[PDB]
Amino acid sequence: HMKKWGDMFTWGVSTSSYQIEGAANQGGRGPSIWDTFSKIPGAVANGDNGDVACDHYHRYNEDLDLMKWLGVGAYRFSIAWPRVIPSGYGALNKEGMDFYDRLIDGALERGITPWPTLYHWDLPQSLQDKGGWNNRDCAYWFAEYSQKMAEAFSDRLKNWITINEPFCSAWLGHLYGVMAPGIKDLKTGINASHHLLLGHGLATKAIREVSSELKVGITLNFTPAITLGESSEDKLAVELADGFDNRWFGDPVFKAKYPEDIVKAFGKEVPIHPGDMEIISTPLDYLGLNYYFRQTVEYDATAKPLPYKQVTAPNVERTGMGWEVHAQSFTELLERVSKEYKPKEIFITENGSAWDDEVVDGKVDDPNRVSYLERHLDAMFAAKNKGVPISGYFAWSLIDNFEWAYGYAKRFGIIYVDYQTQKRIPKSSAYYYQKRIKES
Amino acid sequence: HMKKWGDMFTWGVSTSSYQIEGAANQGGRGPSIWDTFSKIPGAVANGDNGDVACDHYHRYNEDLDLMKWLGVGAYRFSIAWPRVIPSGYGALNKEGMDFYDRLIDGALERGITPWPTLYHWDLPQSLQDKGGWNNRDCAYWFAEYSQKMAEAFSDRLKNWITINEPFCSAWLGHLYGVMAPGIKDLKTGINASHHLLLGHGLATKAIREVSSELKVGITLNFTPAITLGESSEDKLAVELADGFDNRWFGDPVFKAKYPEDIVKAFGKEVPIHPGDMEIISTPLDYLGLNYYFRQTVEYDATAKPLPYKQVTAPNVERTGMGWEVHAQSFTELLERVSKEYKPKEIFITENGSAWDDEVVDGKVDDPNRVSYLERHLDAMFAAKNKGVPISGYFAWSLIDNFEWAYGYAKRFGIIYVDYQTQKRIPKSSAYYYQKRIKES
Amino acid sequence: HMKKWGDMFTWGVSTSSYQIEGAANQGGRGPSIWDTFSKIPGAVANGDNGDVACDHYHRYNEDLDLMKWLGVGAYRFSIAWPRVIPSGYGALNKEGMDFYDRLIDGALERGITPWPTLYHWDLPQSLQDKGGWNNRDCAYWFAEYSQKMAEAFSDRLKNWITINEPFCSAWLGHLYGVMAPGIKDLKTGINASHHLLLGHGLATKAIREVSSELKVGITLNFTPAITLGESSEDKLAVELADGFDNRWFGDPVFKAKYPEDIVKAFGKEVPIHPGDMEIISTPLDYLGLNYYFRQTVEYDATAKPLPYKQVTAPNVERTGMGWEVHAQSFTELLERVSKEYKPKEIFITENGSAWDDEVVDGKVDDPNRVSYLERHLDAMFAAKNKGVPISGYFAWSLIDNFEWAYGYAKRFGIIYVDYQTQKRIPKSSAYYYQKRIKES
Ligand SMILES: OC[C@H]1NC[C@H](O)[C@@H](O)[C@@H]1O
Ligand SMILES: OC[C@H]1NC[C@H](O)[C@@H](O)[C@@H]1O
Ligand SMILES: OC[C@H]1NC[C@H](O)[C@@H](O)[C@@H]1O
Repeated sequence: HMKKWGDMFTWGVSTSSYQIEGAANQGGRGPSIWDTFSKIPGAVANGDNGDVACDHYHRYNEDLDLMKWLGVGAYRFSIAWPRVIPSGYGALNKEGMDFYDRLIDGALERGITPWPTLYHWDLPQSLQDKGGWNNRDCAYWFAEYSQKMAEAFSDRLKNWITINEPFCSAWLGHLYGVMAPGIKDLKTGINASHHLLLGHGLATKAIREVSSELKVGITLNFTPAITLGESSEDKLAVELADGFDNRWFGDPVFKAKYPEDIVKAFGKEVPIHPGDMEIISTPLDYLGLNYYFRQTVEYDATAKPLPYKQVTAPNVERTGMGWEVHAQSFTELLERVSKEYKPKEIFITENGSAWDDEVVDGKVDDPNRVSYLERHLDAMFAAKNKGVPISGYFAWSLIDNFEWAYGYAKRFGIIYVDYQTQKRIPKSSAYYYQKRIKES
Repeated sequence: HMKKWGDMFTWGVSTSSYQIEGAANQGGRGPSIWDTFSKIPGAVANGDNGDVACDHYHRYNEDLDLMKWLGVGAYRFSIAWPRVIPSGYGALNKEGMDFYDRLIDGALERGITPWPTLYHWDLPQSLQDKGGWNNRDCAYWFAEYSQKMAEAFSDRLKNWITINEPFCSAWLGHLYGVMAPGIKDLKTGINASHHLLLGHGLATKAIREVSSELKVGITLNFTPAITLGESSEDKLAVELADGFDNRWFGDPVFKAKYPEDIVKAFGKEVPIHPGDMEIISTPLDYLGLNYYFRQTVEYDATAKPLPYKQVTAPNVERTGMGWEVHAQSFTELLERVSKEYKPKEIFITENGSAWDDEVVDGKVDDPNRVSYLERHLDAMFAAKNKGVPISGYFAWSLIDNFEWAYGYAKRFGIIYVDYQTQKRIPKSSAYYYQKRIKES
Repeated sequence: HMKKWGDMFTWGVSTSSYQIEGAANQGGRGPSIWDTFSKIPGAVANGDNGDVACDHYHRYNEDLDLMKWLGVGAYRFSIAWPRVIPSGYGALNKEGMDFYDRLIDGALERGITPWPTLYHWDLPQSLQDKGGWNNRDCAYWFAEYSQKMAEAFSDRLKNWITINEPFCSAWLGHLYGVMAPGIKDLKTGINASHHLLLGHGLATKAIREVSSELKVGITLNFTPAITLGESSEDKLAVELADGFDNRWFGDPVFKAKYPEDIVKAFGKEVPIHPGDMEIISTPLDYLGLNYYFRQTVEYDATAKPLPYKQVTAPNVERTGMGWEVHAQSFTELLERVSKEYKPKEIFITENGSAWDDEVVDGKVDDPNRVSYLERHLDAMFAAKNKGVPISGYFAWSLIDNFEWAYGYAKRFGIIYVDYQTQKRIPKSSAYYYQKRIKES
């Protein structure tokens, strides 16, 4: 499983539209559910929103220059659906499409392959007003949007990702209400999860109809579950958390079914129509895998919707998010996914870490982020050397940005953003990543 | 046979002088046999000629910049003998030599290693008027020209190629008359083949006399032969086609003899003088291998000079040239050459494909050329992983150019040339090649 | 030993402060022992000195541009102790610190990792006036200087080297008197060797106290010894020369003891205080290995301090220094060092060769330097493929420079320096090294 001649590996960085673009009410853009959600008192730390963010809508040439300087071969970005179709379905916003044309063409001029993500959580509010992902029609609206983007951009862009982290859009957005649109209802979360996955499948078929050379995948985040206890009920807690976070989304895509143990525990029906599971399980060219941390759980008969709770394990390394740092879990997750779901290949579409950064003498020295990055790259390559088909790695993120309900206080960039001036300052982790790209 | 530490691989692009330079009657250049041949009604499609071509004589800085942008480490180009010695033998044209000085120095400033080919078919007409390659003296004229080029440029240029594709210069130029100088006579083709190969050997010795650190090879195109029939006579047809196309030129270089079955079938004498076969078979640092397609043949008792004919096999993928696409033959050819001729190392000095390209919105999306390139690189690395010493790959061609008797209608570039404006437009295949160079 | 996914390799070039900087009495710099030594007639060939050298203090941006052009990932340089602390201990010289800040920041802007060496022989004369390395306090002065440099620069610089080639500073500087400070006394050489090594250990501990992520090593030159004789006394000569050159410095660092056979043969006491050997042998992240040549010796009962003499072996290839070229010794040395001393990893911090160069038509063609470089890189990778953990290679040197007692007459650069104009001219070896960096 050692390197052989001709083998390739792609190095990238990742962002998303609402987190960096700004220009939220400029260039014809319509509001997203995160514009609305960010206006709710208490929804986002410090009352932050994405109105300006990193002003990447105006500063994209600088950010593209930083990518070329890093030496990445690829740039994972998302298209803001409400920027290009403000009404969700209907007329294209030519000014919005022109922005992505300039972004794409600028990347290609610099030798960077853009990897578009079609849905990274910024659903048009116009479609939320019709029920959003609770409405089955939203899967079809998404597929039509996806087709239009492929028709516009696939002459240049050959590697597509449909949706990003349906776990967050479905469960965090519709069951726990801590992400847009902020709904708290199990049935709604179930419906949303099915329509996100159906949208993925319909969009995949729509993209392939544009051209047979195009590649398509989905990005799923996986959160491996462990328990500190030995009781059978604590082992059940691990099984339930794994089903809720991981198998609920992986099983439809790769096995054409929902995990029966979770379906039974929910006691609700997934709104599956004829043809849905064939569409959701349509073959993919790759899995986009997001990994950051493992969760520690224990049984809790009182917890809902499933009888387990999170545990904060003692004496473990944690990031500024409070997330456990455990790179060995990354290796084991990659091996598990390859055996369980057998994706043709895997791209790490996100991995990274957030820490308290300080600017000293105009510079940012972030050794904790360097250490996380080094150890997780090592863990990834450990899996690749065992035969897991990992074809590339995208660092989350190129720049500090709007970290959803945490706002701007949580910095994931390898490049620092001073939001007072929009100055970009490469951190120590940027120089480390630059070296790794060149010298591997 | 996997990668080991220290192993190297060279990525390049290839062109030739008459096909790109233009400035055919500028800078003191004298006419070549292709200037003459292109003036004959019916000799070249659409009446095309190389008077202007890609105007690389003036635009070489842009083309070198495109090479740096692609990331190639090497540039295979040819020196126009009639630009540097218009009378074929005698005085150097200082203006022509200064052009190659500027080209070479510009490549080196950009980190690109130029690989000069001394003869890529543009014999000075002054020498054709004395018999060209039919005249034994032409081997010596070529060797003197080669010595002068090494004396001028080998302070910088360490890797030389003498001649390119003697199959074309000898048989297509002097037996079939479809390439310059347009002669149609078997004995003349035999004489030309021997004097091309003798010129190669004399030039190799002359270059090594300039400096012992210099490396020298020859570029041969090989066209593997198959048959769809099972008869013994169709198997004989394969042997005859292989002998005519491949062994006629490979056997003198690597085995110091002409293939006896073809000599006997011709019924003519090769004009071999004392010392010739030792000179032709002088040890080489590498073979430059050109590969594009395999030929399908069958026996034909009426055919001349040998009793076989070409067959257009049914239901196979073909390029815009009508050439079969069969990358597995590339792997098998590389393995066979390594066993049969055992060159110290192999450089793919040409491989590529031509398709009808369309400019849409100022861009050129050429998925069929991308696919050919991907599959032939895969096939080449398959041979390298079996132990074949392939040390580099040069894509034919950087830019669309004058495709000999096909004229400009046949486009081999990974960069499109709009001949009305001389604009260069990178095709999808350019972005693919750029990625492969970086990420392998 | 199987190249695997994730393995890295660092390509660099090396210089040192006194050899390139110039500006010896500018920018607040205080004199070093080499400023003083170079003023003594007969100490340096042609009366050369480092007053101007390559004027890199003023031309560093040009030199950094040349490094970026070569494509190196790393730049090994030394900090001039008397430029940053002119009195050796005490006040920092802000102008000197600012120079290294600009150098470091310029390298990082270009994607180059600076590798600082803290002591490359330019001891402040103010400290020599107090006994220099003969004075135990010099080990502590060095450690305090090292701590201040890490405090200033380790926000950016993570890989440190303490001292370079104590063989030269101790034996050539204090026993043979052919390098600064020009002393000729065995006991002084022994004292100096101990305080250099103690300084290394104290500085390593001081650097690690600044930040636990910092890496530290030492650079040792090793000169493998052979004999042409078969007698038992000539085999003893090999053991003595190996002990004098190599084990005297390697054994303290990696085995916490001085080689007992050499201690006995000297018959002198090393000024070891309790605790010193634990300090000297403090664990290192890597060994910086310098290799240029092997020595041939024979027994000589009359020789001092040890009964052997150098032999000039007949009929071997030699550089312009008179040094034997024998790349196989490099492979065997790397294997031996890894087996006997087991450094966690090895960086080749210096290897290279000097030849008489000639400028012809504004260019420098140096095939003998190319050949040495090619063969020693091959020999290094042979050791890596046997499992030796060689993580990078730094060519000595980026530019021609002041070759100590040989002056400017001995040119080690892959880039030529015309000292009349300070023009930099890349040699053939620069283009070769550029290719190796890209294509390996
Ligand atoms: O939480 C960090 C990172 N993980 C997942 C999301 O895709 C991304 O937008 C977010 O910023
Ligand atoms: O036919 C394509 C290509 N192959 C052979 C020749 O070397 C080159 O000049 C030509 O353009
Ligand atoms: O002698 C060549 C080279 N060897 C070792 C020294 O570190 C360096 O300064 C010197 O120039």
